[PDB]
Amino acid sequence: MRLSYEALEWRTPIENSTEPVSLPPPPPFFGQERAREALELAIRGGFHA
Amino acid sequence: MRLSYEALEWRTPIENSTEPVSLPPPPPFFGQERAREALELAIRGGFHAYLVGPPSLGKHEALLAYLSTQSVETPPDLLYVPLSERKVAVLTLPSGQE
Amino acid sequence: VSLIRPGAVHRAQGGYLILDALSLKREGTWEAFKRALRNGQVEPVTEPQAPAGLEVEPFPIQMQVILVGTPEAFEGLEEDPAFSELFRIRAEFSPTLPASPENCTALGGWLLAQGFQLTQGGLTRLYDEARRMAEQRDRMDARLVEIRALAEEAAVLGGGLLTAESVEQAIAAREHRSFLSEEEFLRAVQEGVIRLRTTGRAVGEVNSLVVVEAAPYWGRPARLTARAAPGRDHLISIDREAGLGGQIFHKAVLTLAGYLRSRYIEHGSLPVTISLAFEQNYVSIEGDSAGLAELVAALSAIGNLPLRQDLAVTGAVDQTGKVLAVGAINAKVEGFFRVCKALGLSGTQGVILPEANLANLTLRAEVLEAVRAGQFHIYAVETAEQALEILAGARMEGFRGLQEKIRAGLEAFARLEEGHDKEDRE
Amino acid sequence: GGQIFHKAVLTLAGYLRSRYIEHGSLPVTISLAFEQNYVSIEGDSAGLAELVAALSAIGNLPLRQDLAVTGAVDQTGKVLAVGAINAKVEGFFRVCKALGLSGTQGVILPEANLANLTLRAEVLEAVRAGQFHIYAVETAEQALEILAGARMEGFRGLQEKIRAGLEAFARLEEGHDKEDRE
Amino acid sequence: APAGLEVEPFPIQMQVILVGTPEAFEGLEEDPAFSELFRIRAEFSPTLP
Repeated sequence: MRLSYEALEWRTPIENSTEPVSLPPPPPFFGQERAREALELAIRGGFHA
Repeated sequence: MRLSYEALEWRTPIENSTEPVSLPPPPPFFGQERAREALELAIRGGFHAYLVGPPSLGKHEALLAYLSTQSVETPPDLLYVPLSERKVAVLTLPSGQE
Repeated sequence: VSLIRPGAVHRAQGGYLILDALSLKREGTWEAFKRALRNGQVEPVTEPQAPAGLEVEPFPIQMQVILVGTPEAFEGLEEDPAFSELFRIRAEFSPTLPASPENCTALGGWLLAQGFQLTQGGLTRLYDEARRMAEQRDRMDARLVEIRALAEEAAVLGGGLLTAESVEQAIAAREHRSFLSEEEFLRAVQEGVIRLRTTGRAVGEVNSLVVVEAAPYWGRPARLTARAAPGRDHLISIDREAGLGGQIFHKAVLTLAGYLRSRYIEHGSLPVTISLAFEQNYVSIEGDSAGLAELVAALSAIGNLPLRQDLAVTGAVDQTGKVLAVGAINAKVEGFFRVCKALGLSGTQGVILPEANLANLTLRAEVLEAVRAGQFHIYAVETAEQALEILAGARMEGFRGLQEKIRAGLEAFARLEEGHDKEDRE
Repeated sequence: GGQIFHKAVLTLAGYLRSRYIEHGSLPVTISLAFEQNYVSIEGDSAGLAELVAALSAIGNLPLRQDLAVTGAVDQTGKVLAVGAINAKVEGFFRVCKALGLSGTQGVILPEANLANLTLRAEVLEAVRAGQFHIYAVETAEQALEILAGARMEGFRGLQEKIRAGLEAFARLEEGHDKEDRE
Repeated sequence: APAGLEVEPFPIQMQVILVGTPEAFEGLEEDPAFSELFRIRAEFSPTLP
């Protein structure tokens, strides 16, 4: 199965690349919802995590 | 054989999760009648026992809670009394006298 | 005299001294303690820096010692005849309690005494989770600290009150907090990095259910394949003979070989060699118990039987073909259900498990809901022939039966090898 | 390696033994070797390259050399994913670009590794230009079909040529047993 | 110390949060006390969506 270029292209397309980004800081453990919720529980309950 | 749902359902059915429970505390070593009777024997007879069990059973606390409800005759007062500046002996008096 | 410090012996006079055998031998104390108990007296520990010190009279021991520990802790202590002579009463704790409404009420009272605020539903959920922990339908777990830990988490998640929802959330979170490896595995399955057939049929391959060693409490399916070739009757287990498997016989290989050799006798030997292999080396194979999946895969390879792939197969087997109970049956069933639900429930997926494990089948709520909805099926089998009948979708006996097909496949392999003999003579 | 059975050797042997049954055993011994010392070989996973090379040796099938072959394989001939697929594809692309891209070089890799294919910009650009090809396969038979440039089934198919080569080897070994006769 | 001070044991009112690699904790999870003290496990996925 000869993979086409489109099936192989994975890079995020850049619509404009010269514009300085202004983004709010992400919440701690962004993308780590498992660890974040574990820590929320450990803090709310005073458990040792 | 294709197990039905009924043959697989094992959870005891709830009927009101909205009713707070008021239950008297259970006897120490509840569901552990073997260990409880062994300890009753070891206490009635003054034998040295030894509690055996997998960890996290709460054996240490159940044991203390069970012993706390026991009651032995008041132990005699034991103390160290010096018979000389070198020789110190053990003295046993009636309880409360030391 | 006024510098003698009171120890546990003095503080226990006329009472009870609760020790820990683990602490007694971790600190080498048990020997001196035994000499004291046998002698009935002890003098306090002195320093080697004393010129002559005091002539302390030995303190009389008037207590009852009560050692505490795990069976492993006492194993190292019950060798000398003095131990069994001093400690004659053994108070052993069953790791489980009879799952009865009385024990449920007793757990409720124990928790109330611990301070929690329960509701009937919350107590019921905790009791069911204790049974789940025990891996037995009629025995709740006796580890009351573990139930208390779960109750603490449920109280936190429910605002101090242990309602059914709060306990369910505590259990779900307890799983989720350790679900990372299975999350990665399910992502691999969905992306296609790990290809599992959960639909259709295939020959000589089956979905065994294993517990991973990277997480020895999560079950997941493993594609187990068997290939049959003409040759000597020897049965190769590739995953058991990947180095250190040639002259070390494996009880699993011996069991499968014994079953196959004794079951099919129409040639002086099994005219076929079966190679059994797990792909996906995340499998912690057990060279101590032949798997039912291994046997049914071998039989399918021999007879060229297209087994169903939507059914996973678990369970040990002995050389008579009887299916034996296996540990972690809940983990395995729920792991296969996770994999099937990830790829979408076809409505016919299921698990073939030993009927011996019905006492251990305490399945999660979602698996039970799928079963009740008919989206997931549990087949309990007693004999490997029953598992093969379910997988291949046909009976063993009769015409066009599985047994005659297996005999035909064995006949074909025997004919190929005796044609090699034809060449050996010609 | 005298008594140590390698899971890779056992896997390849199982595939070959079960796949070609017209003689009481595989009438052929296959020697597999990398002609280099920079190869760190895994004894735990049978390479798809090893399998297709063995099949070509048996059937005397001229495989395309412009296509590199990667991927593990199990005794059923299913191609399993391998690690470092990006490194391997980009390494072969480097070697091909060094010698000059012929417009037909490529890599045969497991379809299971499509979720790991994050090729560099130059490899993707060559792929778009048609100067480099990526073939995703699921079974070793597909890889052999791509390499040998023919189908397995049908007349003059690869499987018939493999069976013919096996028949020839069986005839030769029973020829030495003809010498054993007289 | 000749006899040192008779210090009272300092109460522990903190929450311990041990941080490390899964390899580091493997040598620590063999204790039924560990899993009894540290009951909240906050795992970090080595990848994010």
